[PDB]
Amino acid sequence: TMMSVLANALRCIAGAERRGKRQVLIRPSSKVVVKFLQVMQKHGYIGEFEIVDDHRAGKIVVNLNGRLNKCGAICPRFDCTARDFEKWVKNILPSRQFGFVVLTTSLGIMDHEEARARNTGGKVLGFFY
Amino acid sequence: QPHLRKLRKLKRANPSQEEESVARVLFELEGSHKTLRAQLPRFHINTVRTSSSPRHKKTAMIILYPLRFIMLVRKIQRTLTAELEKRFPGNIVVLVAQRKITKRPNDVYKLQQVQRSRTSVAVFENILNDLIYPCDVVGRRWRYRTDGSKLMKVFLDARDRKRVESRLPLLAHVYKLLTHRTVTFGFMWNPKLQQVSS
RNA sequence: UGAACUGUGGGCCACGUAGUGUGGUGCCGUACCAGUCCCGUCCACCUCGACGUGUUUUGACCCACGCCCUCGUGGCCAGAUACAAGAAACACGGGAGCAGUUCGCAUGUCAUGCAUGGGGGCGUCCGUGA
RNA sequence: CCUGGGGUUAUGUUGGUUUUAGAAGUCCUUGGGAGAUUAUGGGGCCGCGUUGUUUCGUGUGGCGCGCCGCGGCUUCCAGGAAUGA
RNA sequence: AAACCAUGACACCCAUGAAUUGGGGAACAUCAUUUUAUUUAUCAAUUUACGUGCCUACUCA
Ligand SMILES: [K+]
Ligand SMILES: [K+]
Ligand SMILES: [Mg+2]
Ligand SMILES: [Mg+2]
Ligand SMILES: [Mg+2]
Ligand code: NA
Repeated sequence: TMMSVLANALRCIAGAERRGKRQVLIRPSSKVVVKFLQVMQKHGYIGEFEIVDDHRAGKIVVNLNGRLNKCGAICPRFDCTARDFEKWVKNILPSRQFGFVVLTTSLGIMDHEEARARNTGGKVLGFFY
Repeated sequence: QPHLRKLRKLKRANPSQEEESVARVLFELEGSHKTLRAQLPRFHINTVRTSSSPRHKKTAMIILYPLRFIMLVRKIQRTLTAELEKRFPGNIVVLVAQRKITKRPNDVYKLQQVQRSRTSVAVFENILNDLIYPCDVVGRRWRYRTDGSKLMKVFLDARDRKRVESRLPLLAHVYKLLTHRTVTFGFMWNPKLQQVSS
C-alpha cells in the first residue's frame, strides 16, 4: 500500500520533467505537499499550480517551466543539527553553488539556507535542484 | 409595542434605527402574509448591519439571527428576502446566522476534543452557504500564482445565472466584510463534467 | 511499516518596483467591420462612420518600511469574549533585616522602656483541572 | 446572575452549660439577561360542514415575490448537531 | 521435481497499432407519448455517427 504521500508526489513530478511534459497531475494532496511546492515555486523552479476540491484528499495540477532537473524525498526523515548542513550538501547536492535541501523545523518548512540564517535544525524532508 | 418582540431582549431598550425599521416590517409581515404567517411567531433577529462601497451602487443590508432558527429560516427564505427587499428600495438583504469559532489549541489532547462545527474552516463555508442560499456550490478551486498570492474560486450552477448574477459583486464584498477573506465566482454549465461557462 | 482533515489574519499611509482587469485621456501611420460605386459570375478594385493596435494616467496583485487592530463575529465605549493550575479563590506576624510600593508630643517608667508609635509585586499553607 | 421565604471566632483569662447568626446542603418563589439547533409534537372532550423591487437597452424587454378543513380545553414528550467516506 | 516466467509480495508513473475472454453503457429491439455574434480566435460551449440475419402454424420483451 501507499506509505508516503510526499514521496509519491515528488516521484510524479520528477518523472514528468524527465519526459519533458508541460503539466502533471498529482493525487492525493496534503498539507506537507503544498508547503514543499511553495518552497520550489518561490525560488522559481515550477510555476503556477492549482488545487481541485473533491471533499476527499484533493488533487493538484502543476505547470512545469523546464528548469527543474531532479527532486526527491529522503526516507526516513533523519534529524539534522544546525552544524550538519554542510554534510548533507556535500552528499546529495550537485555543488555548493545552487540547489536546496528542505527541512521541517519548529519554525515551519524551509530550505537549508533560510534555516542557517535563523539558526534552527530539524528533520530532512527532501531536495531539489 | 408588540413589534419589539421581533428583536433580541438586550436590544429592546434602546434599538437602532435600522433594527427598529426591520422589526416593524417583520411584525407587519407576520399578520399579513399567508405562508409567512406560520413559523414567524417563533423568530427574532440579533442585529442589522449596513455596508457600501463607491462601486456597487446598491447597499448591502446584513441581518444576523441566532443559530437555533436555521431550520426555520431555510424553509422561509427565498420569500422573506423578496418581501424585505420590496420594503427597502436600493438595498440588497442578506440573512446570516451568528456562529462561534474556537481558536485552535496547541496541545494534541486538547485538539482531539474540539467540536468540529466551531472550526474556522467549517464556519466560513457555512456563511458562504447562507449567502446565495437557493443556489449551491458545485466546485471549488485554489490557485497559487508565481508570486505568493493565492486565490479561491467558487463555481455555481449555470441554471441559476439569471436569478443570482446581479448580486455576485455585492455578495463577495459582504463575504470579505464578515470573514476577511476574498472569493471569486464562476458559472458551470454541466457541473458533472466540470465545464466552465464562457 | 502504515491514507486525508481542525491553521498561519486584516487595515492605513507613504514609493521604487509590481502582474492583471476595468474604466478615463488624446490617438500620425497600419489593419479590421459597416456603407457608396465599380468589375466578375471560378479567382478584382475606389471614398467614408465606428472597432482596434500603440500612448498616458487610474485600480487591483507583488516586494521592500513604518503605524494600528477585542488580531473572525458579537458585546462594551471597571464587568463579558477569549487566555492564563508560572492561574483563580481562602488564610498565616513565628510572612518583607521595623508588616514591602503606590494613588516633640503620646504609651511604659521598682526597667540599659537607653524601648515602641484603590490597586499591584514578596514568602508559606488549604480547597479548585474535564 | 440576583431577593424573599421556609424547615470557628468575639463576650477580661482558663474550665464547663446555653444560645444569636452565618455558611452549607434541601424544598418553594419572585428580577433579569443567554442557549449549537423552531414552546406549535401526540391524542381526546368534541361541534360544524364534508403592483413592488431589480436587470436591460424616458421607454421597451426580461424580473421574482405576492395578487378530513376550522375551531376552545386538557394531559404526556430530550430525542437533530454528528470532519469526510 | 528443469515444483521454471530458472524473474518474492504490496503501492505510484509510463509511448504506439492490430487482436481475444467475461461484465456493463450507447446503439438495435420492446414499451410509453448560454448569451450570442458588425469589428471573432493563445489551447473552444457539446466531434456521441451507424445498420443486418433467425424468430411459438418457447430455459425468448
Ligand atoms: K527444491
Ligand atoms: K473470462
Ligand atoms: Mg500520516
Ligand atoms: Mg470506504
Ligand atoms: Mg529456485
Ligand atoms: Na520452464
